[PDB]
Amino acid sequence: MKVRASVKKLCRNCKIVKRDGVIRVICSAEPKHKQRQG
Amino acid sequence: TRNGRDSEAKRLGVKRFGGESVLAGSIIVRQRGTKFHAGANVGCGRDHTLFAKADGKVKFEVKGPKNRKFISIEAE
Amino acid sequence: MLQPKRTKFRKMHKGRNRGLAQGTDVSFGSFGLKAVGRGRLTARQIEAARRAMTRAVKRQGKIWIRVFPDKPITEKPLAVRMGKGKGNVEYWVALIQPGKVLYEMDGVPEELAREAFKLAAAKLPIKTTFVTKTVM
Amino acid sequence: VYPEVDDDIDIEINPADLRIDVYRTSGAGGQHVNRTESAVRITHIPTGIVTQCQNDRSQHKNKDQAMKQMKAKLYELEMQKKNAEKQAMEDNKSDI
Amino acid sequence: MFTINAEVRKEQGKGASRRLRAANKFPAIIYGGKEAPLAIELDHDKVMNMQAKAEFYSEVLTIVVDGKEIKVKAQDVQRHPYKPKLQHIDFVRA
RNA sequence: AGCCAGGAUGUUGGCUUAGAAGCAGCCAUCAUUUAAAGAAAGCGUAAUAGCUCACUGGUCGAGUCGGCCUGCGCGGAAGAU
RNA sequence: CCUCCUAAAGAGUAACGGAGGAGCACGAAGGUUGGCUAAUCCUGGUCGGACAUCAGGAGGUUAGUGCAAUGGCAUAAGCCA
RNA sequence: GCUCAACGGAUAAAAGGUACUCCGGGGAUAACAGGCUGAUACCGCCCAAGAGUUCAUAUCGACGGCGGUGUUUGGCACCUCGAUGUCGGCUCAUCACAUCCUGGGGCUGAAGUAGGUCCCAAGGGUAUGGCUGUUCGCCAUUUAAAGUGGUACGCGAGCUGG
Ligand SMILES: [Mg+2]
Ligand SMILES: [Mg+2]
Ligand SMILES: [Mg+2]
Ligand SMILES: [Mg+2]
Ligand SMILES: [Mg+2]
Ligand SMILES: [Mg+2]
Ligand SMILES: [Mg+2]
Ligand SMILES: [Mg+2]
Ligand SMILES: [Mg+2]
Ligand SMILES: [Mg+2]
Ligand SMILES: [Mg+2]
Ligand SMILES: [Mg+2]
Ligand SMILES: [Mg+2]
Ligand SMILES: [Mg+2]
Ligand SMILES: [Mg+2]
Ligand SMILES: [Mg+2]
Ligand SMILES: [Mg+2]
Ligand SMILES: [Mg+2]
Ligand SMILES: [Mg+2]
Ligand SMILES: [Mg+2]
Ligand SMILES: [Mg+2]
Ligand SMILES: [Mg+2]
Ligand SMILES: [Mg+2]
Ligand SMILES: [Mg+2]
Ligand SMILES: [Mg+2]
Ligand SMILES: [Mg+2]
Ligand SMILES: [Mg+2]
Ligand SMILES: [Mg+2]
Ligand SMILES: [Zn+2]
Repeated sequence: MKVRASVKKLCRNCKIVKRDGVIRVICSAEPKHKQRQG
Repeated sequence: TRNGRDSEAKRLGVKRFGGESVLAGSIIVRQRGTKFHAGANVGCGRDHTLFAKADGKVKFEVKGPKNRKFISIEAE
Repeated sequence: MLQPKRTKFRKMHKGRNRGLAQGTDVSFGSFGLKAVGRGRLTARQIEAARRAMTRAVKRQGKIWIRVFPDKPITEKPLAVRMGKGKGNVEYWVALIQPGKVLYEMDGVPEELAREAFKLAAAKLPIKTTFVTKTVM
Repeated sequence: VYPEVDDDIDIEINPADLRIDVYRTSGAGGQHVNRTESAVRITHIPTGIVTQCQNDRSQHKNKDQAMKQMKAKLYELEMQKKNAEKQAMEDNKSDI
Repeated sequence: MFTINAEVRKEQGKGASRRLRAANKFPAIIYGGKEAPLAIELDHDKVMNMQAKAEFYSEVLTIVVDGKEIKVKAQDVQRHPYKPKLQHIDFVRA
């Protein structure tokens, strides 16, 4: 979990989703890629 | 610092403006160069101070090939 | 790091930075990075931006730096009281008004140029925008 | 016969490799001195060298001086290491 | 080729111009030949799209104002400093 | 947008490298069988192999894509009785 | 004490604000009459060369002002008699 | 006839020390603490050149950019000069969380053990000595850990006075 101010799609498999009013990158392929805005 | 100095202000500039009726001898312009040139009935001082040589109204004008400001006095 | 070779005067008044810019259009290049924001780019900042963009463009196509840091900014040394003359010149700025084309670029594809400009932009303090060559 | 080696530039140490401590002075002497933390201890994290400075009233000035001292020490260390290696080499040469 | 619709400007000046700009219109002028200058307003959005094309500046345009087809060429365009916008256009009767 | 299929040939392009076979780079970036297939976008390998992708064929049967302009919001946002 | 800027287009206007000068000189460097027009560059020319002195052109005051800076100055306030 | 140049020129004619001091005043004006501020400091974040065999973003992150805190060095001189006692130690603490331990979790360049890093978490806990007036620090030996800060750099009408 990379908590950042800027969250970005790092690959094709990265998807940006909003969960309970928090922007999140979740990725099916790469576990490293998953992010959270904080 | 090497900077704190400046000279006393010399209170120059146009003293009597266009249309202003003056007595003879009245200073019209205090100036450094001949920023204004002495026209009709205006004398130029030693420090280029323009003064009326006759009673009447100040008349600024642009005259001549060099397009210079001439101050004349027109009699009333 | 850009700086005037010679100067008429070693220090300078603060001044104000109000108004719109004059170098508004893409003149030389094909694409430009136009400043949207008001502020002041230091020499350092400008250089950084240039470095960012050149690398991005991989030494292919020309870059112009339309801005120049011609204004010296003084800083008083630390732990020094408020009197005793003006501080020493530390760095040089270009004062930036909205509308300022900061950088210009040609000999590049458009997308790549855009990318380069974006890269540059993060180095600069002001909010900026990509612009293009306009006929008239 | 020895080759003309390129004289490498003495590299600037990073603030990441450095610990900067600030603290009160010894003996001091006054009210403002008891409060103020002017003294500077710079420490190199990879090597373990320390430089102290408390000559100046200004903390910044002290730090600058301390920084310089640290740099000098680093240079000296580099020189020493160079010398040691050199010494090994000749010792080996002497062996012949 | 390009047919633009215009209205004759009632009020001229700075404030008026600003108001026009606010209301998604923009001031323009037709001038040239023996005929007097004609100040017009133009709907901004429509004109911006037209001006995106390079053919806009090259070709003869037709400005229709008060049911009168005036054949013109774009002479100079003022743009907003930092926005994709038009402050003003000068037109020359061709 | 899913889904099913192909996703080749000269060829592993040479070089320089310990090896380099789309993927260490350096460089050229062609043509072929053509429905389409980059001297290759990512994963992968000692390197090959292998796994994806681009583009394309089939199914399916109505809107869809991503820029611009602006209005209002979200995160960015930690302190001591 | 003088000049400029700060100084907000009359005057004036502060700071341990930013820049520079003066504590004189000259019996001509003053008065007047008469006359004259600069810097720099190119080309040619004994010694003579980037640079003396002589021509001619371009040039147009970029020069000059007994000295700081500013304002002036061909009607020259500049240069000769 | 005056570098009366401290140039409206106090005399013709004049350096200093005072911690042995004294009086009159001033928070008009300094040292402490408070306040405003935040350059500096500390703590974040944005961009990503690169390092990381390969691979920017496991972990680092250059050139630059944007913040927060009030937290160091400062700036200011608003509070106090008809007194607001100063570092440290002791005795008592109390709050913050930017968490040192213990608890929960993500990613890992996470096999395991042990780590690294980030998120959540302030319930409780969080060393004895040697040296130095010390804070700090270095060292010795522990410890699950020996947190970082605020509190007039907490606390002298509670002690000490190095
Ligand atoms: Mg301007
Ligand atoms: Mg108005
Ligand atoms: Mg917000
Ligand atoms: Mg004035
Ligand atoms: Mg005024
Ligand atoms: Mg004469
Ligand atoms: Mg004369
Ligand atoms: Mg006096
Ligand atoms: Mg006096
Ligand atoms: Mg004493
Ligand atoms: Mg007393
Ligand atoms: Mg204080
Ligand atoms: Mg108080
Ligand atoms: Mg604040
Ligand atoms: Mg950095
Ligand atoms: Mg006060
Ligand atoms: Mg005051
Ligand atoms: Mg007091
Ligand atoms: Mg009292
Ligand atoms: Mg927390
Ligand atoms: Mg963990
Ligand atoms: Mg409970
Ligand atoms: Mg003992
Ligand atoms: Mg205390
Ligand atoms: Mg005490
Ligand atoms: Mg007592
Ligand atoms: Mg009390
Ligand atoms: Mg004692
Ligand atoms: Zn991903």
